[PDB]
Amino acid sequence: ARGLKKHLKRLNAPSHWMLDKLGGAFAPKPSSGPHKARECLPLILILRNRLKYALTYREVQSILMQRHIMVDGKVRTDKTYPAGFMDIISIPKTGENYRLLYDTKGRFRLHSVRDEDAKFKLCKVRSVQFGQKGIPYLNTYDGRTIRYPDPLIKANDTIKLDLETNKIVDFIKFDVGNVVMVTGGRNTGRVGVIKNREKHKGTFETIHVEDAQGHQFATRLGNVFTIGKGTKPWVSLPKGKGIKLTIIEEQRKRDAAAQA
Amino acid sequence: GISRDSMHKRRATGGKQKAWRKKRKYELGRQPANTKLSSNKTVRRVRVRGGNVKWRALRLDTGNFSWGSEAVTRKTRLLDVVYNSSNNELVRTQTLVKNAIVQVDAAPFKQWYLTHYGVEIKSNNVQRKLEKRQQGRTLDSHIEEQFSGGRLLACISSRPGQCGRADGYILEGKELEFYMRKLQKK
Amino acid sequence: VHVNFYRNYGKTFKKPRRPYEKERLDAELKLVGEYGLRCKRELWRVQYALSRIRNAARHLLTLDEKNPRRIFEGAALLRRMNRYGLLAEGQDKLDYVLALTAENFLARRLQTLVFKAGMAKSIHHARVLIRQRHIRVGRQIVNVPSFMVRVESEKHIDFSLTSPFGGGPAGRVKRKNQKKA
RNA sequence: UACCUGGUUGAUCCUGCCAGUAGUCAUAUGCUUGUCUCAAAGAUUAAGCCAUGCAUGUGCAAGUAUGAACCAAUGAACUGUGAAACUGCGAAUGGCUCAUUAAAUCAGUUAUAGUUUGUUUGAUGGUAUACUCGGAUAACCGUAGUAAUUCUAGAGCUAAUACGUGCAACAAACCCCGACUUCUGGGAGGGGCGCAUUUAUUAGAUGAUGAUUCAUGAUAACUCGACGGAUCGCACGGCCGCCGGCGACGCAUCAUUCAAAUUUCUGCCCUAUCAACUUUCGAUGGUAGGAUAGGGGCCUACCAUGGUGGUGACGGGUGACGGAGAAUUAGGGUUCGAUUCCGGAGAGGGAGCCUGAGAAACGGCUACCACAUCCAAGGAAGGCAGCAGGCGCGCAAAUUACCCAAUCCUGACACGGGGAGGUAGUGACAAUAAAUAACAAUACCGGG
RNA sequence: CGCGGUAAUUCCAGCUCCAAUAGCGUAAUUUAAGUUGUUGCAGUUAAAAAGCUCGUAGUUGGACCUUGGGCCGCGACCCCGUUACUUUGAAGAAAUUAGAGUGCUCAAAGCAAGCCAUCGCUCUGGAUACAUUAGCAUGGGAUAACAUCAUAGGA
RNA sequence: CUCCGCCGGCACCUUAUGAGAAAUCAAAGUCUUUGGGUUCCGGGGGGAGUAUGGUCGCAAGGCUGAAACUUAAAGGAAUUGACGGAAGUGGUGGAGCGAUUUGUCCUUUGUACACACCGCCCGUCGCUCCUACCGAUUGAAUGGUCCGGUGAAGUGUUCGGAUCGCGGCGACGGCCGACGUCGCGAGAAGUCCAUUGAACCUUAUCAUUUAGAGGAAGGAGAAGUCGUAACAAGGUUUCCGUAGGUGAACCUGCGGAAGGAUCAUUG
Ligand SMILES: [K+]
Ligand SMILES: [K+]
Ligand SMILES: [K+]
Ligand SMILES: [K+]
Ligand SMILES: [K+]
Ligand SMILES: [K+]
Ligand SMILES: [K+]
Ligand SMILES: [K+]
Ligand SMILES: [K+]
Ligand SMILES: [K+]
Ligand SMILES: [K+]
Ligand SMILES: [K+]
Ligand SMILES: [Mg+2]
Ligand SMILES: [Mg+2]
Ligand SMILES: [Mg+2]
Ligand SMILES: [Mg+2]
Ligand SMILES: [Mg+2]
Ligand SMILES: [Mg+2]
Ligand SMILES: [Mg+2]
Ligand SMILES: [Mg+2]
Ligand SMILES: [Mg+2]
Ligand SMILES: [Mg+2]
Ligand SMILES: [Mg+2]
Ligand SMILES: [Mg+2]
Ligand SMILES: [Mg+2]
Ligand SMILES: [Mg+2]
Ligand SMILES: [Mg+2]
Ligand SMILES: [Mg+2]
Ligand SMILES: [Mg+2]
Ligand SMILES: [Mg+2]
Ligand SMILES: [Mg+2]
Ligand SMILES: [Mg+2]
Ligand SMILES: [Mg+2]
Ligand SMILES: [Mg+2]
Ligand SMILES: [Mg+2]
Ligand SMILES: [Mg+2]
Ligand SMILES: [Mg+2]
Repeated sequence: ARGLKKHLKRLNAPSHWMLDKLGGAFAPKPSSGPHKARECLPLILILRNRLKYALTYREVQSILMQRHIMVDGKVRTDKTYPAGFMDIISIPKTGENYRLLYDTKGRFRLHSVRDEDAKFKLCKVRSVQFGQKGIPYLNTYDGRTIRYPDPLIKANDTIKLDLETNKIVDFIKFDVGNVVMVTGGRNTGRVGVIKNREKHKGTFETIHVEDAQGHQFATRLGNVFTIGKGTKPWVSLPKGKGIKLTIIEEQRKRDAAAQA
Repeated sequence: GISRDSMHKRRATGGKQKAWRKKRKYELGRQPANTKLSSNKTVRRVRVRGGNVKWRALRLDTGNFSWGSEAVTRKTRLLDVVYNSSNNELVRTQTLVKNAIVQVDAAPFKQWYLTHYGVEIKSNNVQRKLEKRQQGRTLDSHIEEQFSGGRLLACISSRPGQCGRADGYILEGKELEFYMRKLQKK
Repeated sequence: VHVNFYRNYGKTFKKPRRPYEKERLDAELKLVGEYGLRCKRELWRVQYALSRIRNAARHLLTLDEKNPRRIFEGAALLRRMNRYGLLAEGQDKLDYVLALTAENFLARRLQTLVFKAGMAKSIHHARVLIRQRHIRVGRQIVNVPSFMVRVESEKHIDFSLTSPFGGGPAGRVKRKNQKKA
């Protein structure tokens, strides 16, 4: 190619979007923004496929051009805006607030949150280093730069950001024993506590996580997001509570529900 | 045009590589600046990838030169090109390239040395600071003997064809001895 | 690109390797006559479905009884075989799935069950009755005789409400005859 | 379904092949063809040649209206709605094709501590007439030329977020020189000092990485720096003229995102009746440069003699784009993979470029070769392997239809546009379901 | 393979019958083929052991080294050489394949949907498996390969 | 000399519990209950060990080694019969995979015959077609490389300066306008060198396509001719290698084999 791609073929769209195969030749190509294209949930999908507010592309445009949707406290009119993990989606007309979390099957789920709980997001620190003028600055995986961060904050940390004031109100150090959520790979959406961190020089670092029921899983450092200090996450979790179920137990639940 | 691709080369085994694509613009080369030492300063704007700017010096006569032991940097005129390590053609053509050895005017450095040390190579405060600096003052007598002629041996550390400037450092110590031996063997 | 190109399709039957074997021809004709089939392909597709089910059951029998895939997929297969009336209650093992024949599948057709329910005088009369839109399963009329009837839907096979045999008005033949009279 | 059958003999048992038997999201062709759903479709030969039409344009309250434009109002700069045009952005995506290409593309897996990146998101921005600078130009208007083309000259006007200038709200700190002072110091004054650029010195300990003379600081200078707002909309209040909100557009830096480029390892069909190949004129490495966005013989100068090879180098063939995959498959395997997803490459063949963040672009330009169009013979204009359609070639493949309603992309943009894409037409490629009769009575044949 | 020379079960026809059936016939590739053979073929006489020997690469290479035992309790206890191999984990796009759910009327499909009827609800669902080789990591050391392997001159 | 052992060697006899299509084989066994290691080597019959290329050899030739085309069999072992210009009918049971055989003691033996020797068969020369090969003419046509050149166009560079602006000094004429005067800036055509480089010409080579007089194969089909070389001891047993000769099958010399017509002379 002689430049950037503008189109996303529907077959080549992320599989967690759960787009259907015959809905068209194309999928919404996510715009550049805070989250990666392959790891985000675009606004058009949230509005039409998930919340059912809109029925068409044009209806999503109509809703967004009314300035009805705020992402993390700010009005977005781009339909392909890449909304991502832990983002607050608020509609200050119906009075509903949503935190974009992962279910245990790797798919973004709009989790309803309280009005007070929609006043902060959780960000993962990507790096800490000196900017111009020798001023220390923090950057996250959701594209934010924060200057003069707390010196106790290091890379891979989780900071609590107040959307109203745009400051770090609290932070969590990436340590063994902190409850985490996996945001990438086959364990996406799984919640557990870190048991040990296995480091290997020159290559990716492996984190060993054990969930509440005792199942153990391992994932790379880049796919781990701390959500609480200790065994108590700072945000509310979806109904699964991050506890992945085997297909046999899912069938048990379905059989019990049908029997009732 | 000039390209930088590995397409046209032979393989490491010696076998010829058949072309599978025309030349791309993202692998181009441009013709050398061939910066000459001349008092007709010409630096041209080269528009490069990303909409960025490269400065292409064609003729230069003045440079920014650093005397590292003294930690002083002065703008001096370029007088001559004397040694090139890659091609004496560049010496006879007076071509300014990075790592070329040149003659630079010593007058700014003489002036700074007189002002700073009080030594040519009116207050109690000024005389006190001058005596403090003069204590431990040590020149190397090679820089001194070229100061006698007013020409300092210098090495162009900047790339004139890229930045449009002919900057460098004054030669000192073992490098100075090496290049004096080379110039006397020339 | 055309989006319609991504729709899947597949074949439902194979032809026999030996076309002119007396024994196979006699057995196929016996089944076809017993169940009023329109051609050999209707029996061949039932054999194809039985072949895929049998292959699945055999592949889970060649795995450990604790293999979580055999517990899961064998349970699903047994549920599907009990759902369509192909297996009894005592037959609650993957071994009995391997013992199923094309007769068991042909006995669950809407044609066969309409004939055996007393709604039709013969298997062929059942076939025409279904193709004439006189038969409904539940509230849904079914004009497809190869319809596989679940056990929960067996007791809801009934004459259509729009059909002259199910409380509806007389057909065009009868009405034309009375108009002539 | 882990399967065989005919054929050598006068007869037999073998070996062994021929023939039969089944499949093909496998092509063509023949005959036949009622209904439903589904659906390939000029790849194979010619990446052969193309008449005609269409496939890319774009306007918000928010850059620029004085249409001699329209509606409504009726001493006022500009009512509103606005064609045109300038300015901005896009046209580097998509679509098509598979010619070239055999460790090459490509796949998985690395790397950038070896780079560029319009845009998005987040953060950042201080030492350079002002109650606001200058000259043009389009549209418009009217003199034209030419056979002619979004071929073209001259004259009269007038805009800016076009172009070009120019105060740039002010400051501390820090560095250097340094009159005087009474003095290991104090110190007026002068110079430097925004950000960026280039070089050099220095700090970075015992902030960061597995690892950096790293991030970053300080200092000396340097650069004839396209930087550091002379822009627009809505609302317009608070103090006595001064302050004042919510936005839009734009400049620069870092980070992020969208990506590319290059790059590590391993992996490819047949052929030895291809065993040596590469190295003048780069072949393998080294030094110093040049060039590039950046590494690199990428190129140059000098130097050394290396580098690959029966573990098949080099060469040749491929009716060879690679992969995901497809057909057939007890298992193992065999064959295919032009085609809708990913990657690559090309736009008759080469080559070279401009613009631009991004192209060695072809529905952009320049030239040559080959074809070829109009001409008033002076010139002028070309590129369907986009959609449709037409010649030709062939065994072999559809309409010069409708539409942006869906999907989604793009623009100044909720609005325009989209032969992307969809809808219908042709369509026994292939696939799914499924009629052409059922019942009864007489008569017959029966059987039980 | 064969039939047809006057009685043609085989040609040309009629009748009847047979197979498949809205389909069927005819003209590269898979199966059949254990007729390419790794699984898995042959080589006295059917095709096929080089005339014979040496010999480099390649391929293949004898045996030997921490075993028992009990206790607690299937884990544990007690008395700065590599690699193959194996185990587990992370990856290996989607679509295709296998497969869970779901009565498009069935089916090929699709990724929908379902609920006594609900100004709504089921957080509705939109699983999972597979994915050579090569790469990364974990445990194991039986088997095997390479490197050593009495100046140990050891500590 | 005799007897008993052990190891190693050339062999022999019997037997199947084995294997095999059988003949037969104590390995040719330990094989669908399929795997000790390793080398070479076969894939229906011809064409064909032929053409061509390469290599070795003085040569003879050796090694490597096709294709086109043609054909439904060729071939192996064994059985019965027939023939030899070779010698002298069931049953049941048993053997064999079996055809068969024993019983039934013309037989044995060889067979490439089974229409059964009045058989089968080989080759030259005739004649109809097909395929392939060699082949001078330094045979042509097509394209790619090699060597020299020529070289569009672009890009960069050197001069160049049509022209256009801004200002300047002083002045003249009535802020405008003209001229002379002098700086700065922009800058077209053209031009210089370099670079990329299409394309053209030249030498030779390679890859193609490729006529081709003539020569010489192979196959198929009619089928004539001359003989009878292979099959019986085939009437000179057959065949292998090499050399020479002949109308043709072939003959002969030297060495070899039984696939022989002899498993046999302690006589
Ligand atoms: K690219
Ligand atoms: K553009
Ligand atoms: K790769
Ligand atoms: K470079
Ligand atoms: K080098
Ligand atoms: K642009
Ligand atoms: K649309
Ligand atoms: K739009
Ligand atoms: K012995
Ligand atoms: K008998
Ligand atoms: K003879
Ligand atoms: K003989
Ligand atoms: Mg098989
Ligand atoms: Mg494209
Ligand atoms: Mg630094
Ligand atoms: Mg270098
Ligand atoms: Mg090709
Ligand atoms: Mg392909
Ligand atoms: Mg092709
Ligand atoms: Mg196509
Ligand atoms: Mg593609
Ligand atoms: Mg291109
Ligand atoms: Mg063409
Ligand atoms: Mg081009
Ligand atoms: Mg075109
Ligand atoms: Mg294009
Ligand atoms: Mg009919
Ligand atoms: Mg007949
Ligand atoms: Mg065989
Ligand atoms: Mg023989
Ligand atoms: Mg033999
Ligand atoms: Mg051993
Ligand atoms: Mg074997
Ligand atoms: Mg053969
Ligand atoms: Mg008997
Ligand atoms: Mg004879
Ligand atoms: Mg004889």
